[PDB]
Amino acid sequence: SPSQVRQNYHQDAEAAINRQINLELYASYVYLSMSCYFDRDDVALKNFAKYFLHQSHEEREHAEKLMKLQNQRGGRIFLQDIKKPDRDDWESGLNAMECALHLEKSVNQSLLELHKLATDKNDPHLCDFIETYYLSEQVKSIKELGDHVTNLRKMGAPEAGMAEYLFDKHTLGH
Amino acid sequence: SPSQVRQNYHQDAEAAINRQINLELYASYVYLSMSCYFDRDDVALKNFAKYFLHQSHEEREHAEKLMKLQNQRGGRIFLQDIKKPDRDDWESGLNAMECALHLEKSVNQSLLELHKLATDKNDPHLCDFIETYYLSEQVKSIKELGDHVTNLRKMGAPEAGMAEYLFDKHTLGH
Amino acid sequence: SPSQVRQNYHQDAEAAINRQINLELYASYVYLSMSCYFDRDDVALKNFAKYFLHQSHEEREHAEKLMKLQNQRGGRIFLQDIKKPDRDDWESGLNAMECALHLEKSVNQSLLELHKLATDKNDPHLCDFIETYYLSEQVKSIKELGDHVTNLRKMGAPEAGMAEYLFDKHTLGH
Amino acid sequence: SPSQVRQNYHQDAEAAINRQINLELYASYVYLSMSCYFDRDDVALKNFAKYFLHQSHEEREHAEKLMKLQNQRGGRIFLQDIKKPDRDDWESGLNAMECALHLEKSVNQSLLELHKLATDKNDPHLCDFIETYYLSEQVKSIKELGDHVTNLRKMGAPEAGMAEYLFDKHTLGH
Amino acid sequence: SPSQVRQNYHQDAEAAINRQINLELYASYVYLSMSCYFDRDDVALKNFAKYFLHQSHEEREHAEKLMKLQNQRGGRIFLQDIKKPDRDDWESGLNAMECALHLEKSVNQSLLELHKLATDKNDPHLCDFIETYYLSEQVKSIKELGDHVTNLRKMGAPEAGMAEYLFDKHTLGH
Amino acid sequence: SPSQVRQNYHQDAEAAINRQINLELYASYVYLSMSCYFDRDDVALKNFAKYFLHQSHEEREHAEKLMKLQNQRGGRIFLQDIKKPDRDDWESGLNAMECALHLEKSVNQSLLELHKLATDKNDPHLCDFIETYYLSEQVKSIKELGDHVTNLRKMGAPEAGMAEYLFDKHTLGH
Ligand SMILES: [Fe+3]
Ligand SMILES: [Fe+3]
Ligand SMILES: [Fe+3]
Ligand SMILES: [K+]
Ligand SMILES: [K+]
Ligand SMILES: [K+]
Ligand SMILES: [K+]
Ligand SMILES: [K+]
Ligand SMILES: [K+]
Ligand SMILES: [Mg+2]
Ligand SMILES: [Mg+2]
Ligand SMILES: [Mg+2]
Ligand SMILES: [Mg+2]
Ligand SMILES: [Mg+2]
Ligand SMILES: [Mg+2]
Ligand SMILES: [Mg+2]
Ligand SMILES: [Mg+2]
Ligand SMILES: [Mg+2]
Repeated sequence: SPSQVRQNYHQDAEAAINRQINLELYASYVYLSMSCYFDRDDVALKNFAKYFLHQSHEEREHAEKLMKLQNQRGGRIFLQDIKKPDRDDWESGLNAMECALHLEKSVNQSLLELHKLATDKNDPHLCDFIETYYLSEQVKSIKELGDHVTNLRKMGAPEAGMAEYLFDKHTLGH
Repeated sequence: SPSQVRQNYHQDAEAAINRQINLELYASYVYLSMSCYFDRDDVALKNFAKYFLHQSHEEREHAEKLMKLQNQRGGRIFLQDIKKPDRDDWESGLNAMECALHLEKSVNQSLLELHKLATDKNDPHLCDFIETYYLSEQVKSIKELGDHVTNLRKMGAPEAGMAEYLFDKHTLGH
Repeated sequence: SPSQVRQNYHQDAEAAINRQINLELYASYVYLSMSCYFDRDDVALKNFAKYFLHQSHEEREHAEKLMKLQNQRGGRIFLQDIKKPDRDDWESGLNAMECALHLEKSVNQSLLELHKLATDKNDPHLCDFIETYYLSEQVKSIKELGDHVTNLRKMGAPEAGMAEYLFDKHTLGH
Repeated sequence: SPSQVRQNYHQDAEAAINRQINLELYASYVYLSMSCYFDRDDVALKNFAKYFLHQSHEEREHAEKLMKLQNQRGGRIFLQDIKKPDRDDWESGLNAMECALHLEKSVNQSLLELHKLATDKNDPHLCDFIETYYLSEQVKSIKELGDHVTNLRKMGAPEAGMAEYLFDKHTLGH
Repeated sequence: SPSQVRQNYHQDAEAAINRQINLELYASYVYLSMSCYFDRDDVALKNFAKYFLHQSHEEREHAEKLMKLQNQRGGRIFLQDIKKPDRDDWESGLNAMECALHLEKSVNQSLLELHKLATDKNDPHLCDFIETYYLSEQVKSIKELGDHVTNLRKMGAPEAGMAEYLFDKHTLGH
Repeated sequence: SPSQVRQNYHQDAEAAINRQINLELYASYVYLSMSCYFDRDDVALKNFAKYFLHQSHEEREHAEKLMKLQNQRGGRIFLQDIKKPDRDDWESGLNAMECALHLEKSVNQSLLELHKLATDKNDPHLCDFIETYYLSEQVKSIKELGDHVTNLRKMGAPEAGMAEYLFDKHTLGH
């Protein structure tokens, strides 16, 4: 008994969209963990915390947009557990940026697999949705994170004590 | 003797674009018929008539955009008869919404076949045009019509006399 | 079983109004064909295309006003096929203007026959509607088209290459 | 090795705050599931979906405020899995409101246990935080949900088809 | 040793992007040559010169956007010589427009080959970038140039002395 | 067959102006290469990239002003290949600034030779043009680049990791 709006929407695509929803929610949760780490009194990097809180909210928005797509196409959303992040302690601004880069590249790889599936199922609307709202955003975010990692490494983080402080002020405070 | 601007524009794509122009014009004409049905003194649902008149004008705009694409790519527009709609009497707001949903899904299926043809002919500009201006609009319209059908059915239309009146006021009057 | 609003509205007038609706829709379609002809890369007269697109939209508005009259008087709208225009290629700005003049005079003749019928059936409201909204507009349009034809002919169109270019800039660009 | 800011902050309170963070995140996730249910084409109650999306965002904000408290007091945030909601299909607006009322009363009971623990540990700052930011908000939300449930039941939901439609327009659309 | 941001970016695509950068820079240089030709005291067509200077700056912007893409994806930009244009003397406004049309169609063919390569390498981000920022712009520019060529030819350029003067005033001066 | 506007404009000066046009275009291309180097994810100095992009655009403007002079005096512009820059990798902000200083001093030496030629040919208009639009600008740019080199060296660039980061923020970010 398919939805009255469903058209050219393969069941495999519906399942993959549900998986991507869970992945975006997990990414939001990871970014939230990082943000709270930098709010610690013994870390105390306010702009790192703000940066990762903003990333967390953006990932949640991505998840919600995918749910809207799922309903728009007549798919049915099936939520799963949002697993806790791998770490409680992210150990430095540089390490958190590197972990964020790894996470964003994993999310991008998932979106590329999703696009490959949509191409295989001849779903141009789903392909276009992924390209328009996800792929370019992912490439921009990956480039920005790589830039941050490069600058933190060059400045001497985490060993150079002033590196993360000044990067927090100059790059993330503006 | 091809057009001086023609490049990577297959004759099959040109023909399919002409067919799609006729289909959009036909859809506009169907929506016009519906709008006039709800303007009848014995139907008298002003916001249904306004909704379908707006849909008719939008379909005409879609047709004109396709003609602009045809000229932009060096194709030649060949117009055909615009067939009269299948019905003169659309019998209820719920029935007209259901017929509109059927029509929009048929138009979407035609656009998906058109996109498949453009992909087969390796015409990325035509593919991108269809995705950007037609596919997402079609999915949005299909979802909106499905929502209207669901609400009208739940409210008890057409048997429940106040259903279409109140839906006209609350959903289509805002 | 006549409409509850029907009064002094002869069946012959209702049928003639339906025929006039089809004629106005056909005129709109002819003007659309002309507009698209002047959008061709090998014709490329933007203001001719704009002029005829505006005429097409005006004719559609005339058709819709007639449908509103049909419902207002308790008549029932019966749509027919909108026949494709006689030509795909309109061959020049002067030729398109001459064809438009011929079309507008045919539409005017139909409206005059309609007014004669309304007078014969003693339908003063229908007579007044035709006079107020259609007859003066038709005479103005016929005079404007005749003026355009005269100017294009005097300038040397279509043989004089700059004639249609300069007429497009000066008369239709302002 | 306690935090340099830690003062009068019992380990039991820290653990209970972590549990409350997980509960608020779970509540946000439940509300998100409800919001997406009402976005379905076969449910199509836009203002119910908006109401529950707003509730989801508010619960996330509550979770984040608790994390800020945890860091402010020198506690350490330990995140856990966010369990998926008990249902995918919430079956009606009335049922979703009743489930939301049950959820909010469970969250309130958890906050009351948390306040009892803070009183037992003589932590007036934590007590005041719970009272100021959580208890009154919970009582207001519980009262609002009870009001919605009462009105939906009186209107005849879900059996009365127009009940949830009109409640969506009048109570949740303003 | 790939870039830390590189993902799903084939070496062939990187090389093709470098080639496209050189092609856009070359196109900018050709347009600059044309602009300077129309600034000559013995040609003296100011709006032709302005048109081609604007085209030159636009092509440079296209090149810079491609370089930004190359860095964003982790590719490495390798610049090559920018070859001088084929002509110093462009001989007339009509001839320059025809040469510009030929150049733009060659650039479009290169972008279509680039899109084919990206499709073959399953690089949806690169495909979408080409479609979004290059393909539609190319089709629009080709259509505009074809229109200019048609109008100049019809007006009698270059033999008709007033043709290019009046086209410079009316089409390129507005 | 000299130009109708040509007066007191030696052929040697015309040739030297053509050479200077090529040199300015080459300088613009070198600055573009530098700008793109600092946009790399593994360099990631945004304000260095902005500084050199601005320099590239300024050099292009200088080239265009020279072409305007060439036409104004009745000379004929003859474009040549724009050679690729000597390096793809500029290795550091300090090294790029030093290379830019070397380039600007070479351009200044060329302009001084050009002024010497114009003085020898008794061309006061060309002399005044070089003095007014080129010589003072060159001295200002050379002084600014020398200042940047001095500051980067004193700060410890490139060995001191924070040197180029902070110089990018403080000197080039304001
Ligand atoms: Fe500083
Ligand atoms: Fe009501
Ligand atoms: Fe004129
Ligand atoms: K730590
Ligand atoms: K009926
Ligand atoms: K023709
Ligand atoms: K249900
Ligand atoms: K010449
Ligand atoms: K390097
Ligand atoms: Mg995301
Ligand atoms: Mg696309
Ligand atoms: Mg349409
Ligand atoms: Mg008319
Ligand atoms: Mg709460
Ligand atoms: Mg108190
Ligand atoms: Mg270009
Ligand atoms: Mg210079
Ligand atoms: Mg002087």
